[PDB]
Amino acid sequence: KIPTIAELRELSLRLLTKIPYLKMLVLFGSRATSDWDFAVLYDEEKYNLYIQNNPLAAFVIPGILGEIFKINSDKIDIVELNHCSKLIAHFVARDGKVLYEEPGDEFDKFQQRVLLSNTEIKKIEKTKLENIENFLQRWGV
Amino acid sequence: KIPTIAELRELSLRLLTKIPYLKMLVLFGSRATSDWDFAVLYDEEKYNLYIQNNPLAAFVIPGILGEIFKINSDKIDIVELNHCSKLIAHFVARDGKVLYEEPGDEFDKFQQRVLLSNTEIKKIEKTKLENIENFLQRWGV
Amino acid sequence: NIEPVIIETRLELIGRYLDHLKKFENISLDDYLSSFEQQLITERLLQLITQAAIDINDHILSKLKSGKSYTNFEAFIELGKYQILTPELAKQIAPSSGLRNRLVAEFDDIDPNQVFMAISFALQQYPLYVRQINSYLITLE
Amino acid sequence: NIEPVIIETRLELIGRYLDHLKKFENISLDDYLSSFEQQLITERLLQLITQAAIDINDHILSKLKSGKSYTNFEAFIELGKYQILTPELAKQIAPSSGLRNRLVAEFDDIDPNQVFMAISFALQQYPLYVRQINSYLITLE
Repeated sequence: KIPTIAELRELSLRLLTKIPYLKMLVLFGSRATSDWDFAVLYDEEKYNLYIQNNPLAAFVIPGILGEIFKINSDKIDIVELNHCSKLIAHFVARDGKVLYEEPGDEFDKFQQRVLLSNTEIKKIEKTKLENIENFLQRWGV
Repeated sequence: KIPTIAELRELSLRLLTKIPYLKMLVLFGSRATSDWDFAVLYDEEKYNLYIQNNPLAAFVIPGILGEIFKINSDKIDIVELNHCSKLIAHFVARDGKVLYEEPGDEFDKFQQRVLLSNTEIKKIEKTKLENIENFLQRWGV
Repeated sequence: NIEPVIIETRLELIGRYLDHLKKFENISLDDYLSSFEQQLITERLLQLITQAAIDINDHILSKLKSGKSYTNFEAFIELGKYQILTPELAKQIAPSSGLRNRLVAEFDDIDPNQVFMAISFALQQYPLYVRQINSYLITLE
Repeated sequence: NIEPVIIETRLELIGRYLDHLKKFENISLDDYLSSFEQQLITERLLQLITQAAIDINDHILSKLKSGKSYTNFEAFIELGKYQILTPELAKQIAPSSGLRNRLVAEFDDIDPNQVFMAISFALQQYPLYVRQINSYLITLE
């Protein structure tokens, strides 16, 4: 069957040795509040050394999580919190449910670092709405 | 649940009005003997006139079959028997299970028209094996 | 419950993909069939356009019909029922779900002649999709 | 029960895709990131290569383990257990399933820097995949 968030948290302790460069694993999307949406935060040092012996180490996380969580790895979407937009990091911090965390306060330090204010989101909305309106004017629709 | 081939044959009678240019519907792949693999044969006349009012009439078949068969239309792969390789038509005629057929002998006329002999398949195998071996030689592996 | 900034991000991407797809609007069928490179660009563009729309449709329906599941084809139709899209546009653009599956199907083997027709379809219908989703966001205040 | 002509067709396609992907083997990271067109070509090529291999792996496993289900990641690993692929190649090429899902993920938003690394990965590992599947077909007589 589908695993609950509780057993996902317990099974995630096996990730420290399977994914040694992993520092935080957060579940977001439909499963938290369908496909499995995970946000990962790598240790910048270990991942660089890991890529020397693994040319595509980032793309092996879904296969590793699938064998550990006993879920279909073909329905797993991974988001790199190390190199993503400020908008994606905001909603991951706002609605995400942390599954793995080292240290025990990494998710709090992540939320304090990436959470946007309502005014900052409004400014982002205004820029994208202007971009959309400009597209509509150029295309004559 | 998943519908059987029997109810697929009965529900396919509704296709004559929903897909008026359809002349034959064949189920092949895993479901016959996973995703749903259907092979369709259009009436060349009606489909051409149908495309004038429907710019993408071929891509609407999965959605139509999904609502009629009560199956996930996102897991439906369609093969046009009108414009496909001689190899695909061979295995559709060999292993396919016909679901819709007008007239009642269209699948027999299709099998007699597209079935390949063992010698013809061997000649196809030899050409592709030579192509693969040439690739391996050029790439030095 | 709908997050407009998430939808606006995807609408912005659709506009950027359409601007690149527009560069192929005047290519003849013969020149298109002779260029495997131009086929790969248009196939990838059409895949990203349809997937971004599917992402928008699921986000809207997850807040208007929480817990309800919709296929990608039925998602376009559901937006037409609620006048988020006009019923005319919803019916004409719904086959884009079949185009999406054909572009990501395991069997692959997509017909470049059908992709050629999809280029003209997307350049005409998806600008209207951007306009109507944009009006829905403005109505949401 | 395995149909070699079906597998040979897909191996032939992988070779053709690799010949086109090889044209990008000497492009610097800077020139690649500045060209959205070259990113779309390589993304589509990498998607077709991985999907063709997934199609081959499922066909082989459906005749060696009938009724058994395998994820795309575990399918590569299973071929390594039976020495159809060497265990070394199976482990190195298994993350191509994660590359496939990232290229077809609904969320899209793929990182071109990671795709750049996948170009060099595919040009080195998938030629070996073609060789080892070709040897398996020759062993099958």
